[PDB]
Amino acid sequence: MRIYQCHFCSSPCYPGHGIMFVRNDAKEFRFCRSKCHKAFKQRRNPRKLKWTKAFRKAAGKELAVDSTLTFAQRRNVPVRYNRELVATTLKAMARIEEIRQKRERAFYKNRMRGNKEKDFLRDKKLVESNPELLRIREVEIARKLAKEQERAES
Amino acid sequence: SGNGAQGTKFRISLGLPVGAIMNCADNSGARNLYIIAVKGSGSRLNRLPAASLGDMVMATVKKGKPELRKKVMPAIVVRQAKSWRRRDGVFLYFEDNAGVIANPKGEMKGSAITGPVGKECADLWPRVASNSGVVV
Amino acid sequence: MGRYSVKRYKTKRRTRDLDLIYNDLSTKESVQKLLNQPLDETKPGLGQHYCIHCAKYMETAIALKTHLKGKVHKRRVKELRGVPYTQEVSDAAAGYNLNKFLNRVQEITQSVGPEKESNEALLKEHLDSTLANVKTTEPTLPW
Amino acid sequence: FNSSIGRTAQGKEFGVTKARWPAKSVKFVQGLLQNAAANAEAKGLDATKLYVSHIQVNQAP
Amino acid sequence: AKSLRASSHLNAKSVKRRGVFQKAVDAREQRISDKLKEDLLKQKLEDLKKKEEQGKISTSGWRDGRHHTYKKAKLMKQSKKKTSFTRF
Amino acid sequence: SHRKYEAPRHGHLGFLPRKRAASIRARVKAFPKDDRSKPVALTSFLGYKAGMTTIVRDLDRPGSKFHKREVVEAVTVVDTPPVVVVGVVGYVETPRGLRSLTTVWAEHLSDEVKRRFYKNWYKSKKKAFTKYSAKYAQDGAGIERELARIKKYASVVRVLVHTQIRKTPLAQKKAHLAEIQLNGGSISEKVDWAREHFEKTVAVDSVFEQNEMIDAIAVTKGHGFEGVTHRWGTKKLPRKTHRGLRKVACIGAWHPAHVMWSVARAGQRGYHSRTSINHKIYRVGKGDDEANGATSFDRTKKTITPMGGFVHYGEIKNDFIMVKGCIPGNRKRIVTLRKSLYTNTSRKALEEVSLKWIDTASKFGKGRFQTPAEKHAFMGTLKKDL
RNA sequence: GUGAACAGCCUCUAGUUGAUAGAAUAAUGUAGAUAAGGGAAGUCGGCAAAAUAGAUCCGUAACUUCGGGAUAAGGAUUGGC
RNA sequence: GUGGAUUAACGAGAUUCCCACUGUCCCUAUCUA
RNA sequence: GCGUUGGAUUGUUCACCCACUAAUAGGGAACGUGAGCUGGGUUUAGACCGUCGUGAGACAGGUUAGUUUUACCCUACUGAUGAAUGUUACCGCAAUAGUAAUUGAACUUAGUACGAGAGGAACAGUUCAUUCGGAUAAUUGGUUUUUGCGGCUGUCUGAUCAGGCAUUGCCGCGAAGCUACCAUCCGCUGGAUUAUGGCUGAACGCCUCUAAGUCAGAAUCCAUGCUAGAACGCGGUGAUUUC
Ligand SMILES: [Mg+2]
Ligand SMILES: [Mg+2]
Ligand SMILES: [Mg+2]
Ligand SMILES: [Mg+2]
Ligand SMILES: [Mg+2]
Ligand SMILES: [Mg+2]
Ligand SMILES: [Mg+2]
Ligand SMILES: [Mg+2]
Ligand SMILES: [Mg+2]
Ligand SMILES: [Mg+2]
Ligand SMILES: [Mg+2]
Ligand SMILES: [Mg+2]
Ligand SMILES: [Mg+2]
Ligand SMILES: [Mg+2]
Ligand SMILES: [Mg+2]
Ligand SMILES: [Mg+2]
Ligand SMILES: [Mg+2]
Ligand SMILES: [Mg+2]
Ligand SMILES: [Mg+2]
Ligand SMILES: [Mg+2]
Ligand SMILES: [Mg+2]
Ligand SMILES: [Mg+2]
Ligand SMILES: [Mg+2]
Ligand SMILES: [Mg+2]
Ligand SMILES: [Mg+2]
Ligand SMILES: [Mg+2]
Ligand SMILES: [Mg+2]
Ligand SMILES: [Mg+2]
Ligand SMILES: [Mg+2]
Ligand SMILES: [Mg+2]
Ligand SMILES: [Mg+2]
Ligand SMILES: [Mg+2]
Repeated sequence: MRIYQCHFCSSPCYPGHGIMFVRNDAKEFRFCRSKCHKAFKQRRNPRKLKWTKAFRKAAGKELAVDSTLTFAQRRNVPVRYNRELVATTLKAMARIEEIRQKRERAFYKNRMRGNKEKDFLRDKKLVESNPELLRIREVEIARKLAKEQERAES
Repeated sequence: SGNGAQGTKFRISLGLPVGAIMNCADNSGARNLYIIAVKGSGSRLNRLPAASLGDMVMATVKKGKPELRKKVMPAIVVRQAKSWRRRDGVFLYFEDNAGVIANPKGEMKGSAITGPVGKECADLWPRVASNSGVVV
Repeated sequence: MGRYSVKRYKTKRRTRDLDLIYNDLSTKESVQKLLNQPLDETKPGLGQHYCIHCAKYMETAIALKTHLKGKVHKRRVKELRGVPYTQEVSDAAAGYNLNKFLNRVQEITQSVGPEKESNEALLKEHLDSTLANVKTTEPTLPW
Repeated sequence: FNSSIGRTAQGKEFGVTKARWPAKSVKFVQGLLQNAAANAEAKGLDATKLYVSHIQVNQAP
Repeated sequence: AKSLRASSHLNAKSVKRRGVFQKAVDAREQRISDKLKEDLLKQKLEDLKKKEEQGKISTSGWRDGRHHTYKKAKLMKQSKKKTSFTRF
Repeated sequence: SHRKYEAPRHGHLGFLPRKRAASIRARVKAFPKDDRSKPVALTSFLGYKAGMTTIVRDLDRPGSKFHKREVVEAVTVVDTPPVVVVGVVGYVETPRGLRSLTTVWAEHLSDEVKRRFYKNWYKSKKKAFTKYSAKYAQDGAGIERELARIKKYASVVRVLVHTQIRKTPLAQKKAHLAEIQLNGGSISEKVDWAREHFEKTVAVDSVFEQNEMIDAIAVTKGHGFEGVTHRWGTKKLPRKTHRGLRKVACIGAWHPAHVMWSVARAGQRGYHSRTSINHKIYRVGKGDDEANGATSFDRTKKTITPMGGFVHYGEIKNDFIMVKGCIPGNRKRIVTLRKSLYTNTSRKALEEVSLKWIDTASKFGKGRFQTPAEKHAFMGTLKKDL
């Protein structure tokens, strides 16, 4: 029993989910879902479709190369059996996932660094234009004060 | 009755009714095979006999060598192109319908099979497995 | 789907793949094997006049000449440019077999890339030399 | 006169399954009930003790 | 060939039923009954914990019940309405 | 003249008439035969159908082609909270059949069974069993006289149980009552067991266990009025034939000059009561395990509730039965689970199932993550998360 | 306006908004549609539907009353800037 | 007993095959008014 | 009890061929189903050829083209309500009627028994499939007025934006619902017998399965099980008014 990766769309494939196409070279393409599979059949580009991990890595929205990503390989030469080694692997998996999520959040917080300065600049330009729309606001606030206070006077 | 097949065959989706053209996948000299009957099929009013991957059929040769034509021969279906289910769970399909020429005892007439072979056919027929280099 | 994509992209109407054509365009011996085809009764130009990028057979040689001038061919040539998107890219995008994919990428930018480009250059000048003073009618004589 | 009429729940009060809501007939019968109430009031009777004792519908040309 | 109601098939199935299948049924029965006894015991201990938290022959002549006492008090409508199985 | 082309008949004539059922709760028409030396056991249970999922089991079946292999199978989950015992009924064998002669109830009934006895509960004065509750006062003796009568007469003993509908995510508020036959030994010990178990609950672990084959009795999903083509499975007439083609062409001959009872007309489809036998129990899960959706090949802390709830049902939060395959009726309907009516002599009823994986992705859509932590770890950080 | 076009489709001036209504969404219809794998195995009969289709360029057989057949057959294309 | 015998083009004329294409069919399902 | 096919072909059918198959048995029901539906006839009028007739015309000689068009009624059948037996509610019994599963392979027995050889079984123990049936929707596929999200052409709203119209404009994806051997699951065991094989034993001083009596034995019969529940068959149990 194995979890596979979607060929077109890079999502996990669990047992009983999706479809597989066997090409004439014994190359097997497993598909996440009918959306990823039909995009394959219509021959669309996965590096061009924006909702895929291939696009996100190639465009630099996600971190692509890291020491935490050098751990899951296809292991073709097996080791015998060792209860202690299995327990160490099961601990190291959780530690590795924790480190990887921390580094991914750090990558996002670095690439989203200018979204306070840009917002202040557009807000100050909008406020610096249209002065007489700010006098309607000044009249509206003073009308909200006096009408409520004489209603609170009652 | 079921001659040459080692063991039993479980249920697989049938893809090829009587009257279909499939490719010839060995080097015997034929190009395509026209399906005229299916060995070991049931009887029902109005229902066509249909073959699936790993079945012995009776076929004729339409394109290919001039010696092979105008005669009826047994064949075995090795690639299906209609999606069936593996019991370790995934649905899967090939690119084309294809079979090889055989005698009634299950032995093969050619010497090598081109392209992949379904593992259900290769597990059901031992002489198909000995003549194929790619099994799914 | 509806009707159009069902009519075009049906499994019995499938066309060849980009990474198979990329492996065809590498290895100059494979280019000579694809240019020097035998006679075939079921191909349009009796197996001759074949475009390697758009993996289709032409009727005449003047048809191949106008196809090479056209705009569909330029779309396929622009598609067959960089790293050809195998399953290794999907695996490494998921975070799996990443060192193997990195070896593959640096290998294709070191060795196989300029070889493919030099074969494509030689093939373009050879086809432009051959398809220059060709008549429009064809001798049906297949020799 | 109820051949091929629909069924409804509101017949359960009277023990039948087929019942309707004839609007025009209800308006006409209400007009005659109001006229009879006005006639008994002009004669000077107790309105709380009146009951419908005879009613008859007959065909016209 | 053989039907579901074939005698030789049913005899061979009878011998098989007397063996290891009946042994497995008996073992599963004993395990289920032990589970049921433990269930009742844990419930009665929970009720005892709630309680220690807070603080000759039985003869027969006539039943009780609403419709039964109604039919008893009636006792005549059948032989008055000329009906009632076993009596005229 | 003869037909000249034989064909089998369209449809089964032992499932007639194809009419609506008389209740939502399908009734049990047979119980396993009593063996007076075994201990006292209940022979059925009742629960609610809550959706399907997919598992992977490691198969051990000697002689098959899938011996020592992995196999994907569909399963059905039944939500089974405990049942609560409220009464006892005795039955006497008459030369016209069984006749019930005495019913005894418990001293403290509940609002759910009282809701079952009322049709307009919001207006009622809730007067039910108020005079019966006075029968347990100091001597009372009507209870003891009735139990002594069941001990003396009454060769068949059944227990009245009701469900715990407030422990489900349903809106019904109003419990179901049923009779369950006791098949232990000793009629006196049967009614002593019942009187000891008054006002108490029974779990499903005390009735069933894993690797057992059971039967399911339920009312199937309804479809309304249906034509003959889908109601019976007939062929279609060719195209543009006069007066339609989803029909049976000849419904009779000259003689007999009637339509016969076997000639496939239109009418009600679905909402029939059905009994299906030999369904294997794959998991008996507890409501407090906190990893009852996990295996020894999965090592993840998750329950059997899928990602987002069961569609049209909700969470589980109780004990559950996980059986192999399909079960009649739709989701959130009441199902009766019966023990096996005979000793099965197949190896399928004797194997020992080992689950390898249980699917818990979303069934409301195309789910491809099993846990929300797995979805968050695959997607990474979003715009609202920072 | 599009377009070869008094074709179809959308709009200005002018004119109309008439034709018993309300609520639901069973079966069977009438008028339309889509369908995996196969491709006439269906039927008296490819009935009906699908497929083709404008324009540019290349190319086009038997036969012939030499005028035709002929848009024979077959192929490469078509946006925006 | 030496109107008869051919005929390009044209035809809502009659008959038979091929390629393409398909819910005609295997074997039915679903949607709109 | 249960099954008995897919095609080809002469006007059509039988017969006859080609396969597959456990097998491709034979008949009846107005030669079942000419106002359930259809090709051809009954069934005319137009036209041509052959033969006959002086002629009008004829021919069941040949070839073409050719108008019947209920159901809303009663019953039958399929489903759906329902007054009345103090009222109202819940849990049950089962008279009667129906009934359902069917064929083929595979391992092992065993290369054994049997046989010069060539060849070559079966009972007990296990595993799959064909036809039929009842469900079901986790997954795969189909379907989309979710007009859910995106795009395309023409035109209109001054442009952007947001949209209208194009008889559901068109194209791609598409949940939910429905659905498919185009998907998945499930489909029992007691008694009495038939043909036969026997035991004891007369008729008939022998003998005999039969005469009295009796032991077994078919996919058979009746049950078990499964569906309905007599709306004029029944039981047990709860609560019984406030002017
Ligand atoms: Mg009506
Ligand atoms: Mg009507
Ligand atoms: Mg017997
Ligand atoms: Mg017959
Ligand atoms: Mg019974
Ligand atoms: Mg779903
Ligand atoms: Mg213009
Ligand atoms: Mg115009
Ligand atoms: Mg199709
Ligand atoms: Mg045909
Ligand atoms: Mg035909
Ligand atoms: Mg036919
Ligand atoms: Mg047509
Ligand atoms: Mg021509
Ligand atoms: Mg002349
Ligand atoms: Mg057959
Ligand atoms: Mg007829
Ligand atoms: Mg008729
Ligand atoms: Mg005539
Ligand atoms: Mg005509
Ligand atoms: Mg009966
Ligand atoms: Mg049957
Ligand atoms: Mg045996
Ligand atoms: Mg069905
Ligand atoms: Mg889908
Ligand atoms: Mg939109
Ligand atoms: Mg627009
Ligand atoms: Mg629109
Ligand atoms: Mg869907
Ligand atoms: Mg199916
Ligand atoms: Mg006997
Ligand atoms: Mg009744």
